[PDB]
Amino acid sequence: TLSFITRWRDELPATYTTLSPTPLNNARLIWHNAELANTLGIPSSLFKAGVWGGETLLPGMSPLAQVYSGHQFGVWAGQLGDGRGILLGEQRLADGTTMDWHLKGAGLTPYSRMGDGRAVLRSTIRESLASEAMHYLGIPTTRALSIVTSDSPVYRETVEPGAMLMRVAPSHLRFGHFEHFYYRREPEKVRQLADFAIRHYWSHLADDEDKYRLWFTDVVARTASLIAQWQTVGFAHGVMNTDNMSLLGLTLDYGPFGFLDDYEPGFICNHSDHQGRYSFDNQPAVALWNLQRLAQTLSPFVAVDALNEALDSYQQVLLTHYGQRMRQKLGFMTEQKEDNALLNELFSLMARERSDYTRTFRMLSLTEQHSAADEFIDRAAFDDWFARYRGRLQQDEVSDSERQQLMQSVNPALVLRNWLAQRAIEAAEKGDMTELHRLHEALRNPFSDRDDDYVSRPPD
Ligand SMILES: Nc1ncnc2c1ncn2[C@@H]1O[C@H](COP(=O)(O)O)[C@@H](O)[C@H]1O
Ligand SMILES: [Mg+2]
Ligand SMILES: [Mg+2]
Repeated sequence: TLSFITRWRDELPATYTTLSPTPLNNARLIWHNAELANTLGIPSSLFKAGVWGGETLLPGMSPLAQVYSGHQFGVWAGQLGDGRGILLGEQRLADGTTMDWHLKGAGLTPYSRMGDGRAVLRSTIRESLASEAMHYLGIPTTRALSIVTSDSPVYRETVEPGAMLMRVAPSHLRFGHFEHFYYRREPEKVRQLADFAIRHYWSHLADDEDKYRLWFTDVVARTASLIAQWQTVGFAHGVMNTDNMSLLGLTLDYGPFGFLDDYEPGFICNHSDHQGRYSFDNQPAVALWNLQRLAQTLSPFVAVDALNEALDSYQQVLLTHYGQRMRQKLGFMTEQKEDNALLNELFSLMARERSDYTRTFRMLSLTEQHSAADEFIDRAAFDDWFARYRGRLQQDEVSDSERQQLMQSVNPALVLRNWLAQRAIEAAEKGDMTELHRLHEALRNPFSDRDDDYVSRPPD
């Protein structure tokens, strides 16, 4: 009843190795995304480890591990690849889409290098939670379909349970795919990848008419738009290597990510990021550097000037998405020239007071235009800003009522803070999945107001 195709396998030879998953010991399904499975047409009976732990294949699957390369922390790292995941197959849906089924943690691969080919329970739970949270925030992302755990030992800093995440995504094409064949001096493979991407994901681009220029221009636009969205909700990726940049502009590879709590422009959650290369505030600059590295691979067949003209549009596109989203976050229904100084004043104020990001904007969503109605060390400086802020809201013509309603639709009540995920991971390891299911449910309504500790500070 499910339709899989062998598109990547048939059309992109020599980009992969065919292999099957390596099952874990006593693997069992612990969580599956019931909403997504209905969207995908998956029979519910399939969840009663099977395919979710790589122990069986569904008809039409032809599993393979893709090769790719990357710049890691700004330095060429050579060949990477699907070192601990398997593309099981590509599913065609009724709307004409294809969805990759990628099993993360499926075992050793020719691209595992010196790693064990496994994932652990805590990292797969964090990835599932964050990817689902990002989707309900309206931010392009890979999706999480299932998690299996096992009694198989996997060693990181402690001994942990081996686990697998079934990831689904429209594509796993990364900037690092193009780099891989460019620095192998195989410029025709690079063009083949670009042609494959345009044929399946940009099919309105009529063949040859400025094909690659308009395509790359749009690739720049989607990555600028993704970063703008991260910035407004306080998402720090942590590992923006070129092999983790989705060509389509989806959030990809959830490792040492972090949703901002205290507002900290130079916030770093990657423990190995010594220089803060992937600090929250460098994400705009880093994404542009990643696009420049992609632009280098395309120069064999795209005029180097049209490449730089696409790269020059990055800042305006990022600024437009960012500015429009923040103005909704600030309740600015029109556009006054007081708006930039007002925001810059708030952020510099928020950074000196270490205000909680999500809470600051959610509380600001209760603002009444004519009312001046204590989380700051310098209340005098807030009332001064809050007054000049409120005077600008008066110009907006619009009511108190549904200015607050617009703000509550763009300022989340709940985000996935590190301590919420950790609580679900702890209970999960003890064999209690209630907190993991509870947290998943809450994250499907990030803009609803809450009674419980899902909107609170980390206890500390
Ligand atoms: N436990 C593991 N075993 C084998 N390969 C891994 C493991 N963890 C990560 N890798 C691979 O190492 C690379 C790290 O990429 P990054 O996400 O940029 O840090 C990717 O190619 C991964 O597939
Ligand atoms: Mg990765
Ligand atoms: Mg990773």
